[PDB]
Amino acid sequence: GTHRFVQKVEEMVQNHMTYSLQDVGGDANWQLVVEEGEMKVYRREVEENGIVLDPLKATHAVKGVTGHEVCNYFWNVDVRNDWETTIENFHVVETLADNAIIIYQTHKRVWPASQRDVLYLSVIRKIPALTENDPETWIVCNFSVDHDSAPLNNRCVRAKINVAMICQTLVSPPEGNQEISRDNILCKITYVANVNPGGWAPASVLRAVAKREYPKFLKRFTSYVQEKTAGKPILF
Ligand SMILES: CCCCCCCCCCCCC(=O)N[C@@H](CO)C[C@@H](O)c1ccccc1
Repeated sequence: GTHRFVQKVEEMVQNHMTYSLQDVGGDANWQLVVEEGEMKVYRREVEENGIVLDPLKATHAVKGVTGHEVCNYFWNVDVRNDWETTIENFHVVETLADNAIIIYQTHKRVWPASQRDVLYLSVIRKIPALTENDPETWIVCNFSVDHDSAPLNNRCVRAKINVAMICQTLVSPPEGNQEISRDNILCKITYVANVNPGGWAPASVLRAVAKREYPKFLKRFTSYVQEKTAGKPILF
């Protein structure tokens, strides 16, 4: 890349690829808090200074869409308001490359506390597969950065995030005279979110909100990708 965040991007993508994909099923520091269909949501309970930082990991498997498609929809700001429900306002502060932008946004008061905002680089990348036996990996990383055109606000508490949507497409081609269809593909999703609320809120409540809001998002977002791609040629 050309832009000034290229090194930080790679580090984030590499850290997600080595640590965020790690298996969490039989990890005793992780608790399965939500299950529904192919969807599972785990959390690790962590606090620093009485502030709840609980890392969150969700895994999902969505029939009929590719990882490329799910990442595309996740990243594309032009469709954000079609699925995202926790945001008051947002805008793009800077475009760094074709695949990388910085975004400022304010969240609805889902917490018993002052309104939060967040300012983050949002980048979409493909990680090539080592062999053709393996899926390519598409990832969108959303992580907090600073920018001059969005200094600390005086009304909102500035949250800090490290988030990734990581997707791999499994294909199961049919045996006969038929071409691959969407009935023959399945997107495996790992979604990780590490959010620093930027100040105190009662923990019991933050965990309630996380338990409620992440699975809601993943269902509506994934369903929306299924809707928008249905009947359309497959983008691997
Ligand atoms: C900082 C105040 C956020 C309040 C918590 C709301 C739970 C969010 C569930 C859905 C996240 C969808 C989600 O990942 N949204 C992205 C597009 O808006 C930005 C994002 O990567 C982010 C993740 C977590 C918190 C804030 C932004």
